[PDB]
Amino acid sequence: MVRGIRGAITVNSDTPTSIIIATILLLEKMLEANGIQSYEELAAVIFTVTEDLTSAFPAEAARQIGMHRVPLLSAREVPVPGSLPRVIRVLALWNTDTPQDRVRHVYLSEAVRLRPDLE
Repeated sequence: MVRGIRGAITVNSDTPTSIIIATILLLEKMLEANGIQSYEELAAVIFTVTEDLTSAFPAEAARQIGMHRVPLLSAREVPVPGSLPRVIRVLALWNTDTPQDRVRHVYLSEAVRLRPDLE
């Protein structure tokens, strides 16, 4: 059984340190919210970035905190006019029996407004 975990975070400027710092806090928050203390049961982690972020790869931040053995891949998000700018999104594929409705998803900074749970 595989369960996806979603995260999203915004940054203020397209600079390498900000992109890396934002991604670190997002990943560690996604892990802590779901009680994952080890990287061994992540099948893969996929990142997307909006078009206005280009100075650093978000996967770089994942290697920094020691995910060297976790398969990573990054891509570009769709440039919908008026959409929230400067957003890094994460999809982590987690080997777990945890039910879909019990998995915790993490949205930070201005990305709070993207939460699918809000009515």
